[PDB]
Amino acid sequence: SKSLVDTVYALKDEVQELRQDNKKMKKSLEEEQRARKDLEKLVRKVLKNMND
Amino acid sequence: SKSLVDTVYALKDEVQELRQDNKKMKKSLEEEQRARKDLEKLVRKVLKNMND
Amino acid sequence: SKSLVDTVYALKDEVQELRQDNKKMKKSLEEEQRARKDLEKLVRKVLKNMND
Repeated sequence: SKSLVDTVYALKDEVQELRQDNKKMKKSLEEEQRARKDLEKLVRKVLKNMND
Repeated sequence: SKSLVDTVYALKDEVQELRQDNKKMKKSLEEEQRARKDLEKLVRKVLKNMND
Repeated sequence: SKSLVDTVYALKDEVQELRQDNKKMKKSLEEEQRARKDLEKLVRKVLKNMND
């Protein structure tokens, strides 16, 4: 059925673009962890400049 | 087909609520970046209070 | 229809594994907030060691 088949492939589309966004979300969540882990280093270097 | 058509629209539902969650996830990931970028400022102000 | 029915359940699969990933993404986004909120504490303790 034309319309029945349409909506499904319309959905395969929508779902594909969703995988896409996870991909990059997973990606920049992971950049954020790294950005802040580096911040702890800096902060820890500070603390071991006071009580040294 | 009743059940065949049901599951598809059942899926259109499920997929719509997924776009929704990306939306807000994208959203609070973005709030987190900002929250921590502000933290670097603070930390950097600290470092340029020691070696000034 | 065999193939028509296949792609739909093929899609129910794909969509289920997507909910899964949100679940854990929501999860580690939330771990990240906590990890950095703790960092502010540390940083704030620093600032209230200088101007005390």
